[PDB]
Order: sequence, then C-alpha cells, then structure tokens
Amino acid sequence: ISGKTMRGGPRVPKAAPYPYKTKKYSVFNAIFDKTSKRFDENSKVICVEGPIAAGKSKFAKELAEELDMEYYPAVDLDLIYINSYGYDMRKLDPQLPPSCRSYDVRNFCLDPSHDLAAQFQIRMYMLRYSQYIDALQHVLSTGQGVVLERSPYSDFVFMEAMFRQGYLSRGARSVYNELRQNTIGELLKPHLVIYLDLPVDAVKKQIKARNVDYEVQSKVFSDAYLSDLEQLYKQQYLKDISTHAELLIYDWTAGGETEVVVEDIERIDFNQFEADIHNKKMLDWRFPLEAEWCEARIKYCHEKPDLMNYFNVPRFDVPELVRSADDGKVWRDVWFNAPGMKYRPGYNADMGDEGLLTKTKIGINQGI
Amino acid sequence: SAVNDPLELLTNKGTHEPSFLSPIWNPIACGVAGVGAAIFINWGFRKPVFSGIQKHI
Ligand SMILES: Nc1nc2c(ncn2[C@H]2C[C@H](O)[C@@H](COP(=O)(O)OP(=O)(O)OP(=O)(O)O)O2)c(=O)[nH]1
Ligand SMILES: CCCCCCCCCCCCCC
Repeated sequence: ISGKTMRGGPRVPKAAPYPYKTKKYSVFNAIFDKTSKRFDENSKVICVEGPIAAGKSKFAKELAEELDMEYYPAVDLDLIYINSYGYDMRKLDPQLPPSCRSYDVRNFCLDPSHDLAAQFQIRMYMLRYSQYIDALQHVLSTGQGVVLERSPYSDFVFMEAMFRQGYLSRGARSVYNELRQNTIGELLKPHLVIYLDLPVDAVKKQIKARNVDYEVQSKVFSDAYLSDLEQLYKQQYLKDISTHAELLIYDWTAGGETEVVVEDIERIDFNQFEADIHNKKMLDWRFPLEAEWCEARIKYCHEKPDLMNYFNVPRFDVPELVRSADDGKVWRDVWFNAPGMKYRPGYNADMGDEGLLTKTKIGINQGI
Repeated sequence: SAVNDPLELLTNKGTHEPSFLSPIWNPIACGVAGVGAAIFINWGFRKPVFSGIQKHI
C-alpha cells in the first residue's frame, strides 16, 4: 500500500467513483458498472486496534491522511440517541420506564452492574456492524480503502471482559455468542490490522492523560479488567485474525510517530498471497472473476437490510434482554412520538423540512 | 305472455334501465383502491399519509 510520498502526490482514482449513497447498486446495475475496475494497491481495509486509552483516533486520522484513505472512527451511542435532527433522546428518560431508560458509555462507567449494560454491549456490536458494511460499501464501490478505529470482530473481547468481571451472566454471554455466530460470517475479514501494544498500568496513566470525569471516578478501569482485555486480545483475537490479516504490533508507551508506521506498510508484499488460491491470508478478499466482485458488491450494497435483519433472533430465557410489554408500549408512545422521530427522517414537518407535498424519495440503506 | 319462449326470455328488449352506479362504479372503486394503496405505501414507509400526492394521482 503506497503512501503519499512514494506516489509523488495525492492519490488518483483508477476510474470514476460510484455514488453509492445516492444511486442504488443492484443486479441490473451490475452489467454497466463493474467492481474491479476501481481496485488498486490502496483499496484495502486497515483496522487500527488497541486498549481503552492508546491514542487510536489521532493515529488513525494521521494514517488516513498519509495513505489517502477514508477515516472511520469508533461508533458511539450518540448515533442513535442523537438522531438526524440533532435531538438527543437522553432527555426522554423521565417519561420512559426504568427498564427502557437511556444507557450509554458513561452510564456503564457510573453503574457497571446494571442489566441493560449487557444490552449496551450487544448494541455496540450492532453499531460496529452498522459501520463495517459502511466500510465495505466504500472499498468496493469507490475503490478507496478505509481505516477503522475498531472492528466488529474486536467486540467479543469486551463481552468476555464484562463476563469475567461479573457484569454479565451466562445467558447474556450465550445470547451475544449466538448473535456473533449468526452475523459475523457474512463479513469480509480486514486486510491489515495495527495493534498498539500497551501495559496494564500505562493505559491507566493514559486515563490520567484524558482527565474526563466519568472515566476517573468509575470502578471498571482497574488492574484486573485491563489485564483481561490484554489477555483476551493477545491470546484469542489477534491470533484468530493473523491467519487472514497482516498483523502489525507496535509498542506505544511513548508518543510515537505515524510516519514509520506508514513506512512499515510498503515493506509488506501483498502479492505473495495470490500465488495460492487456497491461501488463508486474503482469502475473503480474492475473487477469480469480475462477476464475483459484482456479486460481493451487490451483497454489500443491496443487501444491507439483509445483514441488519439477520440480527432478528429470538432469545427469551434471559431477563436482562426482554422488554416488558406494558413498558414496550409506553416506550413506543414516548420514543416514536418524540420530536425528530415521528416519521421517517426525510419526511418530518416538525423539524422544518419543506416541500413534502411533491417529495417521493427515500434513502438507500436508511434506518426507518 | 302465455308461453315461456327462451328466445323471448333471452332477447334484451331494452326495458331494463341501468343504474346510476352502473357505468361509474368500477372506475371510482379502482381509483379509491389505488389511492388507498398509495396511502398504505406511505404509511408503511413511515411517511405522512398525504405526503407524496404524485403517487396518489
Ligand atoms: N462497555 C464497553 N465500553 C466500551 C466498549 N468499547 C469501547 N468502550 C469504552 C471504554 C472506554 O470508556 C472508552 C475507550 O474507547 P476506545 O478504547 O475505543 O478508545 P478512545 O475512545 O479512548 O480513543 P483513543 O484510543 O483514546 O483515541 O470506550 C465496549 O464494547 N463496551
Ligand atoms: C364514463 C366516464 C367515467 C369516468 C370515470 C368515473 C368518474 C371518476 C371520478 C373520480 C374518481 C376517483 C376520486 C378519488
């Protein structure tokens, strides 16, 4: 993956980028537009990794700037608590039942032993899923690679970290394992992963480098929990990914510099895995025909409601993930009658949208 | 008529005047069905019911 300096300037595309957010790509659109006419050496998925506090955002933004890639930060719960109109839904909690109240990252940090925190972990996985297809829509349709601050593959370690600390039961672990077995097999594993290795204590020191109140007055950021994440990462997750992705582990006790991390990438030969068609490295990203490339692009553009509807699994034995029916009706009549989500986010007259009388357009892969 | 001739039974003499709804009921019922179908489409996509009147028309 050539950087900005070896290329001699900004990256030029091999063909015209497809407007994937505006034009729907389907089977009948696959004849005129072909997927592999845009792919190059820069069209790879790079996922940066690491512990709780490792400077992933600034390093990933600098890696996106130097390699001419699209930056995708880690998804937080302000994507669904704050809708497209800017109204935060964390102010609806007096009217909501206590089993249906808002629960975000700071609510996990203040109250770790809450039931809905397990739901929160499951919710976070869905949000990571909700960006990963948005990663794979960007690589396949435009031909420019992406960088991800965290991965949907990188989220079961958080589940096991809550489970070994006692914040989750066996039932929520079994539920999240069933959703992971149901959903992760439809994704393509990333091309390259960068893990920023840190000790258990130094991350805590980096907590004091952040000075936010809800992460310093909390209880979860202890010696056993961060050691549990470090053990889970380096003993299960990275060893499972290194059979597919070229793993790069750096020590980040110091500040570090993104240029040497860029310069280690071009020393990797990515064409040595194409000699064997049954090689485990880059197995999900090789396609022998142009029609298989268009088949994957159709699966990742026209079948994103398919992959989001694969989460509809029934699990009723747990009492932490089952919403009460009276509480569900009260939640519906508060949440869907709130300003900003009475209708579909295009057609909402209460938030100043004009020209609704002649408008019949809807968003492609849009949450209703 | 002292006999029931099938020719006289089947021949339309013209004494049966058609009703007021007879030429007009099927187009207005199919138009109401089309308007309700477009309303039902707009309701299932979480739009306002009378949002897209191009589809209604
Ligand atoms: N409960 C829970 N918390 C999570 C999860 N993923 C991230 N967090 C929380 C833990 C910390 O409060 C906070 C740290 O976020 P990250 O580790 O993604 O990095 P951070 O946002 O600090 O960015 P940075 O690495 O500093 O650039 O996010 C998860 O799956 N579950
Ligand atoms: C003989 C001509 C018949 C024309 C069609 C019948 C009248 C239609 C009027 C409008 C019906 C739909 C209203 C919503």
